[PDB]
Amino acid sequence: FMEKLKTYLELIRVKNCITASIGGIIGYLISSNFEIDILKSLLVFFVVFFVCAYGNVINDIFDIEIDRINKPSRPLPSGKIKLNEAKKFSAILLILGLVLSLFINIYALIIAVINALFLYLYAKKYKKYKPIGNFIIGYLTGSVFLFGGVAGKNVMPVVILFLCSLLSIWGREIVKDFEDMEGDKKEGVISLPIKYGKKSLYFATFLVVLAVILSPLPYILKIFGIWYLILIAICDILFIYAMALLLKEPNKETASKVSKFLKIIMNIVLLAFIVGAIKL
Ligand SMILES: CCCCCCCC/C=C/CCCCCCCCOC(=O)[C@H](O)CO
Ligand SMILES: CCCCCCCC/C=C\CCCCCCCCOC(=O)[C@H](O)CO
Ligand SMILES: CCCCCCCC/C=C\CCCCCCCCOC(=O)[C@H](O)CO
Ligand code: DMA
Ligand code: DMA
Ligand SMILES: [Mg+2]
Repeated sequence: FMEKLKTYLELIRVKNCITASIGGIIGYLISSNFEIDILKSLLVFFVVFFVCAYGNVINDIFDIEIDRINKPSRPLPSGKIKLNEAKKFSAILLILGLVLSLFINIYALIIAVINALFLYLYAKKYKKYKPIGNFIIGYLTGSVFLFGGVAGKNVMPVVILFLCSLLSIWGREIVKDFEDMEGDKKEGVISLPIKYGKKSLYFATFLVVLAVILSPLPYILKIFGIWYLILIAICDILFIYAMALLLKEPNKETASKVSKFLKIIMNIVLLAFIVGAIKL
């Protein structure tokens, strides 16, 4: 049972879940202004943990045949865990997450249910269909924060963080798809750069631009101060510059570089929200 527990932790991808759970705490810290309550923290950490665990397991169930070719070392294609054992496990992880979220509030259950439907549908069909998949990737990453946010007293700064993450991650996903265009085409993957070419990069720019318009709101609404405003300013200008370069040079090389830059900037924006939250 020492080896079996290691196999079940490999199936859920325990590192990815803890990463998502920390994201959920981050959101709760901002919302409560670091005035953290241990009982609410334990609910937030584990609801995100089990909803994330369910998603990773449901992903492996629908990918058992695909994984048999690419990376057969995974728990399901290697035969370490039976398909039925995985299906019963994902059901248990799901009930745990949903029942636990009832003890937070109505908003937490709504996010829990919406995440659960998106995770199942993404694993089932929207992983291959990027126009909807790119939205899902954006929404789910942002929802992690919003989940911790709805548990705290001031959700407004976490609402802006969720909206900005969704828009910028969705945009960056189309940018990644423009770089992976040649590979995706010879795999039966439908994406905006495959259907529209360079035109899609204007929609990726639009999503980044809309995120930039919403970014000074915690300052304007008198929630966050000067350090947020300065960190956001550098990042907003760098975002508009990054997309401007890609629109001027719409190639695989530039798309690859802009994709790396946007990930760094997104991490500084997260730091700016944490820094802004330190109001004590
Ligand atoms: C990351 C790069 C950006 C550069 C950082 C810019 C931040 C500037 C912040 C200004 C506020 C000053 C806080 C320091 C108070 C310490 C002296 C207070 O005196 C003391 O040490 C007392 O004994 C404490 O009780
Ligand atoms: C591989 C080393 C890991 C050891 C973990 C350290 C434990 C420290 C804290 C308490 C353990 C959790 C509570 C016990 C749950 C089930 C006990 C019921 O007992 C058992 O699980 C059976 O005795 C197993 O045969
Ligand atoms: C590859 C992506 C990495 C970029 C991320 C930028 C982080 C933005 C946050 C603020 C940095 C604080 C400024 C202090 C550095 C000194 C300026 C020295 O800098 C300058 O004046 C010239 O830029 C030097 O060439
Ligand atoms: C960030 C994101 C899009 C979450 C979906 O989880 P997944 O099951 O697709 O993730 P992974 O491929 O890491 O198992
Ligand atoms: C404001 C903002 C975009 C938040 C941070 O996102 P992240 O660090 O989770 O981004 P990713 O992991 O998708 O690069
Ligand atoms: Mg991502």
